[PDB]
Amino acid sequence: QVQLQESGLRLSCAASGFTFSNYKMNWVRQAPGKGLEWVSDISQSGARISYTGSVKGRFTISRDNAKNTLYLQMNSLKPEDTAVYYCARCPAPFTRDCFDVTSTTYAYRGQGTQVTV
Amino acid sequence: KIEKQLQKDKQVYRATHRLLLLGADNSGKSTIIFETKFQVDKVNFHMFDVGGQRDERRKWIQCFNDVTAIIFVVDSSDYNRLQEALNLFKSIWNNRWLRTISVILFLNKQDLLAEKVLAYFPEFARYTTPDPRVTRAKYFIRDEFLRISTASGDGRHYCYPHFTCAVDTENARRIFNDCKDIILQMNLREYNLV
Amino acid sequence: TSFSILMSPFVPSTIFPVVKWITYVGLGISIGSLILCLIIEALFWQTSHTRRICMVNIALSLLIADVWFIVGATVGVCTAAVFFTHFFYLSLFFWMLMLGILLAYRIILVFHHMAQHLMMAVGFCLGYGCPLIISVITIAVTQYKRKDVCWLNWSNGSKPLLAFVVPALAIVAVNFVVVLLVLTKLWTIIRVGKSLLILTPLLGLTWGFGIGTIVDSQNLAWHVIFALLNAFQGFFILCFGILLDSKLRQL
Amino acid sequence: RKLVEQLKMEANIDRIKVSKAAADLMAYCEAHAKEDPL
Amino acid sequence: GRIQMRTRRTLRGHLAKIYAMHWGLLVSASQDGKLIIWDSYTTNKVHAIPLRSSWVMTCAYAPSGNYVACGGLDNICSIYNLKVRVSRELAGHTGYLSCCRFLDDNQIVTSSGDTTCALWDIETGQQTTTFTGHTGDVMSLSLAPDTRLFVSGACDASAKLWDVREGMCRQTFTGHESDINAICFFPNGNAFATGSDDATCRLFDLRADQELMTYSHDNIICGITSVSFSKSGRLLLAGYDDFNCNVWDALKADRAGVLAGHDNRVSCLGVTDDGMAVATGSWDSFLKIWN
Ligand SMILES: CCCCCCCCCCCCCC(=O)OC[C@@H](O)COP(=O)(O)OCC[N+](C)(C)C
Repeated sequence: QVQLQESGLRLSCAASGFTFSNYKMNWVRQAPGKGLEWVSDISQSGARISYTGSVKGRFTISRDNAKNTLYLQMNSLKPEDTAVYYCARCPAPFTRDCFDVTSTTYAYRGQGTQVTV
Repeated sequence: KIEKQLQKDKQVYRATHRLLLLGADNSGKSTIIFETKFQVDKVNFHMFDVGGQRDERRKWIQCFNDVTAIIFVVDSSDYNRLQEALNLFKSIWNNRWLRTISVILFLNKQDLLAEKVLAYFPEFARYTTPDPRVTRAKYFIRDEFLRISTASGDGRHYCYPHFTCAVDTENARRIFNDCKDIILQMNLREYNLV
Repeated sequence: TSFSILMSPFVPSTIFPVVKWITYVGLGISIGSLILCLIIEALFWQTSHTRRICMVNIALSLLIADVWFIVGATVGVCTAAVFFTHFFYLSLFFWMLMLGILLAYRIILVFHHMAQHLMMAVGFCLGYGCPLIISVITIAVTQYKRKDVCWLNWSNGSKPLLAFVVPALAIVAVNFVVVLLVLTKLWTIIRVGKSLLILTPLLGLTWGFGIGTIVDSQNLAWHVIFALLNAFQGFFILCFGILLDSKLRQL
Repeated sequence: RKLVEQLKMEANIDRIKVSKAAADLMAYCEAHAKEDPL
Repeated sequence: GRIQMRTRRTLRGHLAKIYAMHWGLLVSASQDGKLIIWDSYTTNKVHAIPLRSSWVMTCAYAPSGNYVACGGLDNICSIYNLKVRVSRELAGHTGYLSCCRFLDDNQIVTSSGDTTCALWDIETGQQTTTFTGHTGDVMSLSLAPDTRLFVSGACDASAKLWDVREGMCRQTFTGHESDINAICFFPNGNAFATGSDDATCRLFDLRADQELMTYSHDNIICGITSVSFSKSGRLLLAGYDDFNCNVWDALKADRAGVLAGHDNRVSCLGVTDDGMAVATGSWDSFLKIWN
């Protein structure tokens, strides 16, 4: 039963039912009234990190594999950042591609945080 | 004598060089499952525009690996979608099955981009061009795609960028030339010359 | 027992041992190397199929050619050895031409795929039957060999060595043309060197140096470099094709 | 609401302990092992 | 012990890669378009049916053996008669067809990418029932031996056990971590093993509703594309990616051999109904038959 929780600024994500280290992780925001957007990614080792262009260098993503948790550190939030933030998983282990991270009806993401400044 | 018919089947199959079409909904896919067979220079291409399937593409993209080349049409005026398009390109470049096949990139709606720029990415500030503003934006988007194109897996396959308006009719010649170049590169690869 | 006799009758004896020993060692190690080439290429296995059959056929032709040249030179059995050497060298040269023309047609006429059966039929025909025709017609015409050398002569056999030289020079010329075309379509300073390095032994452009052996036969430098290159061609094939192939080196 | 009905209907199912399941699977496999060409 | 199966036969008539197959003769579906009904013992191509749609994804052989179904990204399940023109074109889906099987000579169940499994009928081409629930799109199903139940594997970490007559689900098993793309029932009809993208065949039990065994080995990190039990079910032939197939001891969860010899990915790993030999597809356009 792959189930991902959600809490939370410092957004927190707890994953259970699978090995956290193998799968790449993403933060993707559904803005209110339009399609999804991808916010940032972090790989297994944490060496490769990338963020959308809008939030380049403003946010900060980090994962604790020992605790099996993921964290996004949002600093200096703008009112355009209000959205529902989801903690999506790459759909396969040991791969450099996540095909359907932003799909409307994706299966390996579950969360809700109506962030409003 | 089923083998006799299968020989002609082999001739027909090898005669037709397949393709694939991929892009966003708003991107000008039509101007460039739907099958549209067309012939240029006495060689027949049989492309495909898959539209009936759901948005999850980790399931049926894997069975488009024998394609000669994937056409990737990208909106180049909708900035909000552009990043998403780039991510799609990443998932096509890094796949364990589509690693061999090249990609022919079209940056649609150049006239719309010119109109918009004449009237998201912070790297644009520290960027220089490889009237000035529009060409700067065009080549910036092209380089943004080519950076990920040449980041990894350069030897196995290479990307061919192209700028296409919404009114031009030279797309067939462009794809014909790109397919010829791709087939030449495979033939050289099998000979170990490259 | 020099190797420069294969393109001229002169072969001056100013330096016997160097040219006679470089030829022998090159031939011996080139038969050994080609045996190794057949061994490794066995069980390894369209463009790939056509290239592979061309490679095994040209390797076999070279193997038999130097073997028969050795047994002819060391020793009317050698009268038949002359025929066998002529036929097999011409078969190898026509396989070389076939590989060159196939490469040219595959680089120039993409989208034009010919039938496989017709492809191998044309290749086997042009690689074997025409050398057989040349051997039978020339031996019928002149019956031949040299007075004290078991190879076709010049004075009584000018037509034999002309019939060995003209197709050899024509084949080397067309191979040079298609190699130049391939380099043009491939030219990137190390890739061009890699392509020339892998293509020159397999297409045998080195035999073009035999030009000098029939023009400037007085000089011995051309004789020795000719003997060296065309005696070590087998070693060159086994080395330059395989180590350069990173895929097969790993495999 | 459909998911709630789904879990509600799926939960009320009688089940046998895993030991009995493994035991009967082993018995079936042993009985039918004589006709396994592989 | 250790199983040393070797290539009994090799069928090499296809123009391009094959996507599926099914035993009775032996049908096989290609990418070029041909749907060839191979002969297993003599290797003669008994039939070479061209297809309107080149993109195939599956193929079926009805137990009566008179019909053959096939469908792909065209969304249309074309059913052909073999007694050789198309008999019907079942068309009600909104996604690519991934697997279709025949209950009898009158109806067929299809598993599309529309996150639904349809229960078609051949007489009029109407969905008698439409099983739905799986959030992700189905990739493979397998009818029970009694044919009164059939299980389906979604692209979510889930599988379901729909009942054909009732038209409603019965159980759900979500012990996996990634997509499911292969299922085959235990021959008795009380358990089933599901290969997955995470490279772990797991065996669920219907009576207990739990994963009895997990065929996980740390060495192998490549996903599964097909599974199949033998006649007695002791063996579990799982067709991995990375150009190989592995046979597991179904009860001991211990390795027992390897089948290798493919130059490209495996895409279907069925076995004979009588269990006298096994087949294997390939993306190299080379069907093989081991024994
Ligand atoms: C592996 C063995 C089979 C390989 C087949 C390679 C040949 C493919 C078919 C080409 C047929 C060309 C005619 C022929 O058999 O060769 C005659 C040659 O001596 C010269 O012919 P050309 O007129 O130069 O033919 C080549 C013309 N190109 C350069 C325009 C292709």
